[PDB]
Amino acid sequence: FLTNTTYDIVNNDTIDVLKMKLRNQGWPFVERYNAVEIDMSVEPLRSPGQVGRYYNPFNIDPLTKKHVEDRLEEFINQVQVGRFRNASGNAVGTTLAAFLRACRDKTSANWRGYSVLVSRYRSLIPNELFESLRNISGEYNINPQDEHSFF
Amino acid sequence: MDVLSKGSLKELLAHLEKTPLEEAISYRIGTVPYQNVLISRNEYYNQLYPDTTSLIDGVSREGQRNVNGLIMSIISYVVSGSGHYIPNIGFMLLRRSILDILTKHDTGLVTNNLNYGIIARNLTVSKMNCEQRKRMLICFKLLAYKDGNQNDYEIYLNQNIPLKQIAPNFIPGDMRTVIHNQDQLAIVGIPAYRLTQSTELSIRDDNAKSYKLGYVDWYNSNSFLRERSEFNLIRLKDRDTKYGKLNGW
Amino acid sequence: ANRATSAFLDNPHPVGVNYVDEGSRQFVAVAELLASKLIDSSRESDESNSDVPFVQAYSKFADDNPRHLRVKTGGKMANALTNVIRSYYSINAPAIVPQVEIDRLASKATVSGDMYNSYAIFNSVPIVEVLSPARTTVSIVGSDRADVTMLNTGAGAANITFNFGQIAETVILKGSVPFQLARLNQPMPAARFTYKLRPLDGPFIVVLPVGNPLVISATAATRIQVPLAFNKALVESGFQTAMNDGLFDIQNVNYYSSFDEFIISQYHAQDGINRVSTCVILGLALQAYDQMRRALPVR
Amino acid sequence: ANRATSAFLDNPHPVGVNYVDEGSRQFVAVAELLASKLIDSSRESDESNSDVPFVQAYSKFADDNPRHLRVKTGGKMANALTNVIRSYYSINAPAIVPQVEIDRLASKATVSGDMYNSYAIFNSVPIVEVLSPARTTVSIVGSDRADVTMLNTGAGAANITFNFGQIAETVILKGSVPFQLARLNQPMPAARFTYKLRPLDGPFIVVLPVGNPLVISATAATRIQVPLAFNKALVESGFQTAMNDGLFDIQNVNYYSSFDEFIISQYHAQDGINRVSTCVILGLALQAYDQMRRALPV
Amino acid sequence: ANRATSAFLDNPHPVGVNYVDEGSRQFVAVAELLASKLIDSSRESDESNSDVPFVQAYSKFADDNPRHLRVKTGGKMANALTNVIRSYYSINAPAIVPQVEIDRLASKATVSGDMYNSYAIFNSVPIVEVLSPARTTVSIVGSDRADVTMLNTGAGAANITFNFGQIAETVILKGSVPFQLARLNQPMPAARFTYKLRPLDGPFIVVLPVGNPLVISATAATRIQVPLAFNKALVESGFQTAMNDGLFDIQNVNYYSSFDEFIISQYHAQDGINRVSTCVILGLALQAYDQMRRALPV
Amino acid sequence: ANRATSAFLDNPHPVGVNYVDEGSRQFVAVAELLASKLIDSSRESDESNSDVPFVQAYSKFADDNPRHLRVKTGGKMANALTNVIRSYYSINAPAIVPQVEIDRLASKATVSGDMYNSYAIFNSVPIVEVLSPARTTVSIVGSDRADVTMLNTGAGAANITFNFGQIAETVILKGSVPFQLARLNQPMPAARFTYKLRPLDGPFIVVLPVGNPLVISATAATRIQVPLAFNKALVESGFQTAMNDGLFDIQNVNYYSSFDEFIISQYHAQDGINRVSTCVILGLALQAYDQMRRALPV
Repeated sequence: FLTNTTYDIVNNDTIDVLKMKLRNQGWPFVERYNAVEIDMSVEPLRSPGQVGRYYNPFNIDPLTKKHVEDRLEEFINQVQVGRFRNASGNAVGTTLAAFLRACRDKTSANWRGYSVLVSRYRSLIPNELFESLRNISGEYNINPQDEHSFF
Repeated sequence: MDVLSKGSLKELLAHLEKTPLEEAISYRIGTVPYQNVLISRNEYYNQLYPDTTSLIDGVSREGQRNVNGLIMSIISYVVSGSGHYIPNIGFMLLRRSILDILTKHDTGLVTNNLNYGIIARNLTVSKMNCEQRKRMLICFKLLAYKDGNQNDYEIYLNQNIPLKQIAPNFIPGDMRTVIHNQDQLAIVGIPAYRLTQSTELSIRDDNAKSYKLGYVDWYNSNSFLRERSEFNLIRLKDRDTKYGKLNGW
Repeated sequence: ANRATSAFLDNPHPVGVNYVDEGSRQFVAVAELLASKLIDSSRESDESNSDVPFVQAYSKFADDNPRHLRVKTGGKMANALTNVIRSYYSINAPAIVPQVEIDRLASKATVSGDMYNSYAIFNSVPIVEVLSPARTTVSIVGSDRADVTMLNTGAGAANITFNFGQIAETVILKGSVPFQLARLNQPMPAARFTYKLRPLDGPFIVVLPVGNPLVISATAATRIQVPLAFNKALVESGFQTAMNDGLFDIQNVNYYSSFDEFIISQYHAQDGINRVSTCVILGLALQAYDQMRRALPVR
Repeated sequence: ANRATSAFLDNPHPVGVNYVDEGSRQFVAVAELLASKLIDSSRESDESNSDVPFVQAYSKFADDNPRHLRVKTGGKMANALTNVIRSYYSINAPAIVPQVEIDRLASKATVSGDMYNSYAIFNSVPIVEVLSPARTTVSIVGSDRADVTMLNTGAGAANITFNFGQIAETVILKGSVPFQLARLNQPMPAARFTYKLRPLDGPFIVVLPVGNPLVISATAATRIQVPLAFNKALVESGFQTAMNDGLFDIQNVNYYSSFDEFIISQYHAQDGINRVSTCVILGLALQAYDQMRRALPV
Repeated sequence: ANRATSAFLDNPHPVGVNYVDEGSRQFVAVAELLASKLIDSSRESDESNSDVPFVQAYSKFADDNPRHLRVKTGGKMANALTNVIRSYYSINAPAIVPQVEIDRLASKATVSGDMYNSYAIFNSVPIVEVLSPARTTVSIVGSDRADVTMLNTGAGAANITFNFGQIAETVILKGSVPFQLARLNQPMPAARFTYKLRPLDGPFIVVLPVGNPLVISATAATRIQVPLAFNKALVESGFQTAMNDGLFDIQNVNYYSSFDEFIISQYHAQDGINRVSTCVILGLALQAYDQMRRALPV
Repeated sequence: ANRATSAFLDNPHPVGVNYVDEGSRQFVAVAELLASKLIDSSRESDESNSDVPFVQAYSKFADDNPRHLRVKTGGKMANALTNVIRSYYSINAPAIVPQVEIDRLASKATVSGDMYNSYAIFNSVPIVEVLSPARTTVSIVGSDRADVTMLNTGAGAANITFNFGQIAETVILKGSVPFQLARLNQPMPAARFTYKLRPLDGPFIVVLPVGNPLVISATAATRIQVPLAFNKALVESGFQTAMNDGLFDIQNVNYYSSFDEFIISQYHAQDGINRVSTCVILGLALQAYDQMRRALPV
């Protein structure tokens, strides 16, 4: 979309080559960000207790109360002033930048509610069921429209 | 870890084709191979636990600069997951694949003087398990076919009765034999039994369990490739194919 | 002439050359950070009358949930730390920890492997050599404070040469009675109780009069680069613990009463700048070891 | 008669007479508090992945935002703290930092300038004098633990007088062999391995029998009023760093192995009480020096 | 007869044979390009009053964001650059940098990997041999400018043979007093102060009159193919820095005052044409080392 | 015995003690940055026909608009820089620049004003002492490269002691003929052309055989902390300009051929640690002086 190429042209390109192409054009979001593990405990009551860990939603560090990437504000400003498809596009950088600020504000606003929700769901599963569920695996396919609409 | 996960002859030879020699060679100093040492196993004993270090441990050791050390480093990588310290081999040899070294004369390495009995003894074949011995025998057969030493390989199998029973059946020049082969060569894998985060007494067993527990983490990691769910995203060149043939086979 | 040297400076055995890269340095720092959480959680469990804080920290350290009837030893992390400690001490100790295990444990917590952020002061007194004439006797005892007893039986005053090396920063000399000390080819000053010396100034000459013995007390201070998490009290406690458990029992190695003696002895040997880097990582590892065993004891 | 004395007690040099007012005491208290937060912010920063805790701590201390490609000396606070330590040690050292600068840096935090709320225990042994007869040899070695080796070559037993001063609160005497000790003009008791004495009681007489030498090991404890933030481990580390950094190098001064030897020697001088008051303020400044320099090594 | 030779031309130790492929040559050139950006990032930071230019420069070089309380060492690129310098100097120095790490770092920036784009002039003067009769004494001093002192004690005039090698392009000879110099069979010209010679012309004969000693000063120029980014000022600084840091501390090697002497000595050795190619890559590696270490001193 | 020493190490004169504070060091850094922009503005005024880059650069530097019929002198900043340079060289030079003027000029640009960011290598060789027996002659010539000529007229071989001080990091010795060198009281190795030595190792003994003279050429490298903007070529050119402009003629001052040997000579004096700090600030002032005077002659 941003470098004006096709899938067949960039089919054999590696990750580092793809990162260089996007960075030269002016696109900084080329990195995956590791989530922060939140330690969880279920109080015993009648049954013995359980200890577990889960990823904090939306890659927000509770200690810093912010996104893991410390250059996010600088990165979004870079997209706002960038030009991507000058010959065949109009206001791609401004439109994409406005979406990013809206997504960033909403995630920082509602990360505690979803973090509490995950801990609430984890407390419902007994220990024996959780250990068996560790063996299985799965991959979830999300439509691009639903992911953007979610945020 | 990736080399130990391969469970069929086709996967093992395919991995060796795409893996350069520099993966077999290690750049960590390690220690001298054959020494009687005392290690600490606090889960079991308060006193220090005697053991003898060896070349088929999972930790790098110092290796001889001769050709014998290079072949012995390749086999240790296949059976143990790590190689030895042989520096300054050269760019030309290190960039070649492991299969090219074992099977091709164009590499420039001469290995016809190698003695399979001495190599097996230095690698402590007695301490190897069934899968480890099968993997080493694959390396011996590829070397024998390269040097035209097929007769010598058969006689060495005749002298060693246990090795003859488990000797893999494949002709190193024909791909039809590799596809038919059904020998299980996996050292690490998904465990059917109960696998716990507990230590083992010996160096070999403890190091092997580290790879087994690491493979489980690797299996659920994002680096692992799930053929069932992401087959279309794989590149066509390295995508799995039924009619997969090694070059020249 | 007679030559006397400090006992702890004699024959420093070579240190290990393994587990000194950035990945291994991260693992030691991670172990120290996690061991500190383990000791604090055990305090919290005592104050809250609940085992949840301790089970919570033991799971991160050992990657396993504590179960009754099984002894708590620290899991695979304890196995790696104990064996890596042995390799740091001596080059004869084996290297038996795989690289896959080091990388996995180093990823448990985020921390830097930097071992040169800060500094520490070590009080071992280096007396490389004391050269004395024929009719005199010289005895050196002590490491933190070195007492040199000199007796002259000759007819006239004798000159004793003191060599404190080139590594120590300052040396303070206190005498039982006032005495004269000066550098080589320098006029002797008036008798004084105390002398502040720079070891780089050169060999020092002491005039020993005929009569009652003269005892010189020596104190030294040196600066070594260490990580910010370094704690001298914790390192020294771990050194004695490692000795009692027998981790330092290796063939052809030298034994020291303190970590201060060990690091100074390796510093003064040849290629001591390279040895001292390995010793610093060992000190941080011993700090992690001390905190781990105090949290999980065995009778 | 022969006289033997402890080496560290001999000739204490005069201490500084500046930076002992209420505003100057506040500055030292502020420096210790802000330097402690600097050392704690470094640990918190490493635990997380943000330099924010250190940036806030350094900005308060140095009055300047930390920047890369700069040494991070510590700002005007580090410079002012270094100069006052020089002035405290000797009356010959100049007083450089103005009183206006001290007051401005004292307003950064609100802390009390009181330096005598708490106390601390100092273990240097003040053997002022040991008087011995003609045919006896006496040697004194050590400050933290003082070992007195005495040998009698005469025909009969000799009496040796021990004077421990009047400042030490308790002195414990341990002998290689059991020995007899009693106060002046008092009967000698049976031979005992250990003695507990109060130095204010008076000079003590030790019977030295003819034969093998007798070694007596002395340990003392003196209490000195100090601020509550006082930490002996931090003060001693700063003292060594101060001597290594060469800010105690002034003409006509006496050098010591530790801060403990320095403070006991001044206590036994002429104006002991007044001298110790200045030294306690020096101890707190050294404590701040150690914490600041370990976080910012230049 | 007597033979005199320059000190720096004696026994050139073998140089490394690793990290000379196209992939590793890109890594050295990429490291030089990125190490330069660190130096200019300091000036841009002052103009903008922000550390953003340095953060971008260091992040590209080290693959981690700069952090306070962490000594900025340069990351994995600095470690790889230090080790390849070690391997270039001596053939016995181990090569411990994996090829996959070299390839990963070389992909950080796109540069021209050609090390023969340009040339440089080197000023070390090669005096392979000076042949002198029995009654004359010859002494050679200097590398950048060689002063040859000859004294004739015999009865008659003597002929001194100068051999300047074959690699050097031109050699300029200047004498304290006018002297006569010619080729092997050419007739002697009138005495003059200066001579310009081609080393390939042949051995040169100098007549030495009896009496006061004659001193000849030699200056040479040599052309060696180098990458276009080569800078002699930066290479020389890096050569001194590497020697002090101990990067060249390995047994059975020679030591030289300057990179000028090192490259000329290897050129005149057996297999010189393929030795200078390795030395040129070492120079570009040392150029990157100087810029990186000045920006990030450890 | 006989003793020989380097000429440039003899009698280093005291340096100034003014304009060494943080604010004054900021003024020197600001002047260097603005002077560099003056030189760069000329090239920018060639790429674009406009004189805007020079007018902007000169207006910031001189606080006035350049005029066609009026000589360009640099304004108040030029006068401050010249007078400040005089103060550093000698303690007898007056300090006449008001501090309020220095502070005002330091606010023109935002620079670190920090003196210990980076390092530099200085090539002066400090031959402090050469001790020779009775029947030998020793002569030392040169500062950047020192040639020591030794002749033995005695019956047997002579031992010559070389002392290189404790400051220099590495010394490389190359001889006209192979010679023997070892530390004090150590076995002597086989003869070889070149030696690499650490001056802190100790005095070095050279065997001088009876016969033809032996000449040892010495080169040394020393590391001194300098700002990141330090450039040796500009400092050396500025040093020569200041001497020709009369800035260094004060009574009872030593004179040196280069800034390299000026800083090394001061470093080998007593309290040389403190003297180098002042000399480094003088180097950056000379770097600013050179660029400003080349842009605005007279």
